[PDB]
Amino acid sequence: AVGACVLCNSQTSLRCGACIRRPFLCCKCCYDHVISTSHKLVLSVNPYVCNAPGCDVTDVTQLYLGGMSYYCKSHKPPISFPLCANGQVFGLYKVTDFNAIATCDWTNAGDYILANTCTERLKLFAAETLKATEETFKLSYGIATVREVLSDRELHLSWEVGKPRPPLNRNYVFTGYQIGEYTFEKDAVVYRGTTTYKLNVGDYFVLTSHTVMPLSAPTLVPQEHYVRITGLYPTLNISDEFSSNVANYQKVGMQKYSTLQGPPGTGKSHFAIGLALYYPSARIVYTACSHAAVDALCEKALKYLPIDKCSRIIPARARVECFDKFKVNSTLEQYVFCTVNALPETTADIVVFDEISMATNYDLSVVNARLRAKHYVYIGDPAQLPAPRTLLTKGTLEPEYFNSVCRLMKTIGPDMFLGTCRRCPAEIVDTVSALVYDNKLKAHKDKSAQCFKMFYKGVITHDVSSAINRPQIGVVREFLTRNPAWRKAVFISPYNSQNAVASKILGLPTQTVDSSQGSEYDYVIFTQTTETAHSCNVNRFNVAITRAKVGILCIMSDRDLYDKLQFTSLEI
Ligand SMILES: CS(=O)(=O)NCCc1ccccc1
Ligand SMILES: [Zn+2]
Ligand SMILES: [Zn+2]
Ligand SMILES: [Zn+2]
Repeated sequence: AVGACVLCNSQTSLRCGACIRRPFLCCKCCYDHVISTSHKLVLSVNPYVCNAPGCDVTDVTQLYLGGMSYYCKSHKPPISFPLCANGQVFGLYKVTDFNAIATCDWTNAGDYILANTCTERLKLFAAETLKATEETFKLSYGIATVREVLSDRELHLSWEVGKPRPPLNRNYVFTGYQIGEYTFEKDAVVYRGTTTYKLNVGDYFVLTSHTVMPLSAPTLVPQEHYVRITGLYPTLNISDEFSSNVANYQKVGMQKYSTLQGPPGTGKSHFAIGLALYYPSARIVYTACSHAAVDALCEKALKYLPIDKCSRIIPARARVECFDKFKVNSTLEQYVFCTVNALPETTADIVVFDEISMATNYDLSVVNARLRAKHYVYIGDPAQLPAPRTLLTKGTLEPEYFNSVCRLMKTIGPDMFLGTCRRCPAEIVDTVSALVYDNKLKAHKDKSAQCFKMFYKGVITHDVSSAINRPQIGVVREFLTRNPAWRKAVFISPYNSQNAVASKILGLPTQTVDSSQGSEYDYVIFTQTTETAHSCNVNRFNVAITRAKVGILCIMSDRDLYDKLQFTSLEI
């Protein structure tokens, strides 16, 4: 019951028993909380409650110190002191934003805005509260019990009456019951056991409810600027491949942390792995939130870094398959490739955090907690997709509120900008350069003359809330017969249910915009499906069209984004 004040540090006995995290609040700060919020339960060694038998007054504003104990106005002795007076709550050693964070339900963008404009101590209170709220919300969904098993990859589900049914995307990972984790895709649902098992009738699935550990470390260790490359030892024999990155590699060494904004295809992986070659004796930990992101950095390491000095860290509760050409779970290899969730307690000369738009402030804190490093490098792009906010239903989360790194990148700019797209036909580079990159992104490739747009609103049907547009798929089917080179195309849409239908009708491989991020394909076919804020999100749109190396066909619903595409228009 003795801790530091989660605003001003001042030690106290006082936590808030109304906050769902139970933060330590100093007397001066615990007052400003309880007199401005529905939050009236103060905890100490024992709860500030009325000690009078049978009395249920718990509100600190209605309570007095009666010698040693606490009483309401109905029970206090003559010589009694109000617990709340003179801007303070009585305690040992004797904030608007804190109040908003403490009380918000996290369904409003403004909640996320505040949690990124506040002080650093509040960003950690914010991130813990939010994750706690996210996890305790999970308990409010209905159970899914197997009616009938059709095949090895399809089944029929019976749902609990009285409680809502959650959306069946890959995002929402269920646990079967302890028969391992399972995901679904929509009267025929596709079932994918992360662990293989001849699915039983009667068996049930419930959502992975994980306990929110406290945070300790800041999102961002305080900045240090050095006059000289600190704690790292450079070569004077650096492969010409990486000669472009050398001045930025020296910036990495002359600062505590650094931020790299690389638009799609500008050589982020190449910069990350090139940093190892420039500082060849430096121990580097390569981390990102997703397995795919860490598996990209592993592929790029395989090509340039000695395979004997590389480990892929795999958590024993292994969900999806990942990189297999490194030594698995050797914490002490010079090069360690690990998702945030799975990072060991260790130290490093450099930490590289990739796909930083996908990072939460919680993730930015856990990294600073598990890795003590001389230098932190934050790589990604705030013009790309953030981590989904399952509670956020009102307002759009701007890039400058994704996390502390994106906030820095969007205010003071990034330390380093990769300014040349080497992946995309110039039509795509010119479009996204203007849309999200303030015309700073340059094309290396020529116009492909294989980038097409078609304005076709079609007809929008919903599988619950996931959108489908059969006519936009039909137009794609017509196009494919006349453009057989596109038969190898990846189909991409903002909606699982659209992808589900496009899979059956077109037979192309299928990807949501959000799962496409980090990947590249020669040809892409994008159907926008709807004109919602989801499908018109400039960040989603940027990722969608920058997956293509050669060609893209965009069937558009939105005039604005359609007109902005510097592509050749088609007809029909
Ligand atoms: C109240 S809490 O449990 O959410 N933790 C407050 C966040 C914080 C932790 C340690 C140091 C600085 C800030
Ligand atoms: Zn509170
Ligand atoms: Zn305080
Ligand atoms: Zn009482």
